[PDB]
Amino acid sequence: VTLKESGPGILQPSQTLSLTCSFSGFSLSTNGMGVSWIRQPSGKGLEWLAHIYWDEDKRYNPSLKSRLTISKDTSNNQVFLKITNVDTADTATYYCARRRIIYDVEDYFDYWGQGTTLTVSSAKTTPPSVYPLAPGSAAQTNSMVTLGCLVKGYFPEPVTVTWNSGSLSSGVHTFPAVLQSDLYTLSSSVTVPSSTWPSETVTCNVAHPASSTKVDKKIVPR
Amino acid sequence: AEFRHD
Amino acid sequence: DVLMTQTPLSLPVSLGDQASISCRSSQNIVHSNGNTYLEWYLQKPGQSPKLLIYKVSNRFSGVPDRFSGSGSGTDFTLKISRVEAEDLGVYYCFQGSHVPLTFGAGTKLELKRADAAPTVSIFPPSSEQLTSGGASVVCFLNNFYPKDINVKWKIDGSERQNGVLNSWTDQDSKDSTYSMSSTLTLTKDEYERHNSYTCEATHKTSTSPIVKSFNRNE
Repeated sequence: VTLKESGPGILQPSQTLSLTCSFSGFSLSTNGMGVSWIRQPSGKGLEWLAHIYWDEDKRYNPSLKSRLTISKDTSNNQVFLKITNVDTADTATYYCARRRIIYDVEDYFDYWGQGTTLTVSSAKTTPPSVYPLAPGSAAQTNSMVTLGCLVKGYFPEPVTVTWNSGSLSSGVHTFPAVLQSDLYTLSSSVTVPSSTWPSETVTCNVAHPASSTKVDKKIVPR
Repeated sequence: AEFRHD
Repeated sequence: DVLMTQTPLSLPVSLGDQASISCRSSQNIVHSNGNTYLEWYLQKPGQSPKLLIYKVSNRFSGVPDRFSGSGSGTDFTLKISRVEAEDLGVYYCFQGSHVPLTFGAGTKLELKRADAAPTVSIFPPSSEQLTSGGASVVCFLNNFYPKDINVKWKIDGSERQNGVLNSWTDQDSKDSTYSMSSTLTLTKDEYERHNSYTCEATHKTSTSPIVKSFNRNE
């Protein structure tokens, strides 16, 4: 038994989301059977959305019941969810889980999809600004040295930061991205012996798939 | 109301 | 709307400890057919949730009896005796008797570890960013335990509330530490109106706040 959500990641405020859940291992014509949809914002809780039964009965989260429509394709093992007039609030990962009833010993969400992702935003595709962070204008050396790199204002996600093209992989912290308005921003720290730098050059390599950009920044001193 | 269970 | 409120919200445990998790509903959740649909789910990073307990005290087939769930009416507990690394993750309790169906905000089962001070680095704005309008001051606080920390930004001695942007890493699987970056984003103009910038960190590993500073004209 498996489920797989598909659909458009990224819509703009007010557009219509149509989500598909392809399942297998069960059949929606089986007495008691049903699927529902559950979505979860980044670093947040699960919110249940709507549920559809084998006898075509339906049930909606009442605080949204209106912008929601749930439907099945019994023959083709599929379940669809439509959300009209979306907004940034609908930004989340959407799962479909199975849940059968009648018999209370099967009545739960045993199987979930891998989850698909939606971002609702009206920001336009935007490439990062990359800034090399070299240490205090004139500091005390040293033992260890920590270099940094700031990736500012871009959309959508993700970017990928590597240090010296992937060679330097240890001593690296790359922090989750956060929103400054419309635009995401993240940073990476890296740490190395003060014998290995500046004598040997370290470089920050941001790559932004969506906007088709690649950017290198060498961390020169001062 | 309650969620339908049967 | 039944509100499920879980406790604690974070729970540091040593591998092989016991761990409890309380979950209380905003109102009675015994369906009219007599069944109490209380369920526990566990979610690991990047996974979907997966079912541990259903009907309050029933283990779902495939779940080690070192997991057990108790409760009645409006008050429920999950107990894990002898915690395992594969049990680390986020725990949600759920009620399925009332519409809408609802889960808790979830509890983070994390690893306990000897305390450790952060390694703090402050970074002046790059002439790059300055040339082009803005001045962000970055601060990294790296590899500390416990997870709980507080950062203050200080310009010329004065606390600075607005324009701070924080991001914390999730717990490290190798060294069990946490890290975070804090970023003060200014206008070049504003930035030039002051000289000294301080990055301040209070953390249980010290009575005296850890401080990293620099002067703008040096």
